[PDB]
Amino acid sequence: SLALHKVIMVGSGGVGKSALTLQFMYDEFVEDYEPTKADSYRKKVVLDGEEVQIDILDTAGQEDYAAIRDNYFRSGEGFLCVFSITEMESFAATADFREQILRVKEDENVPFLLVGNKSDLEDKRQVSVEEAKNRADQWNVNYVETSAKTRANVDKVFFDLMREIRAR
Ligand SMILES: Nc1nc2c(ncn2[C@@H]2O[C@H](COP(=O)(O)OP(=O)(O)O)[C@@H](O)[C@H]2O)c(=O)[nH]1
Ligand SMILES: [Mg+2]
Repeated sequence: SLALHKVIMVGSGGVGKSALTLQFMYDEFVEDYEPTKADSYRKKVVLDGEEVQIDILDTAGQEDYAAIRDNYFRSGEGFLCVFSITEMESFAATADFREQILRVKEDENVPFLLVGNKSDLEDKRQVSVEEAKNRADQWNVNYVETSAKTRANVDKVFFDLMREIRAR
């Protein structure tokens, strides 16, 4: 039987959670994907020679019922905490999600990657690579910049996260 890995996408609105999920899943950039939809996706992928299945839960703010949210988080094995390099407030918001995840999983070593998305909009960058890295260092997690549009580092973030999961 193939090993199953559960990944959870978290972050504020419009940072690219759905766009990253769909690029990785179906290899296509889907613009204006319905913002209030939360859904799960699964498929087989090859990680370092081994065939495994990845399950991705794409969350949305609309679903704010505590019991439901906490259940989704407790079921996740790794998290991609996404923000938009073009929105300073989304970067600041990452602290909020980090707090909720730590509250529910009580594990400061839980597989977690800080993801700065929309790297293709460099000319609108409001968050420098320096400040993002400093924060990542403080939480002892790695930082990766992606673009759901050009697909830069998209496979890398999911793959790197699965590797951390594989080691815990
Ligand atoms: N240029 C650019 N736009 C992006 C990127 N990722 C998402 N977007 C756009 O940002 C908007 C919000 O994306 P969405 O995936 O719905 O964000 P979510 O609310 O986090 O699920 C959509 O209009 C996307 O087409 C990216 O990497 N580059
Ligand atoms: Mg979405």
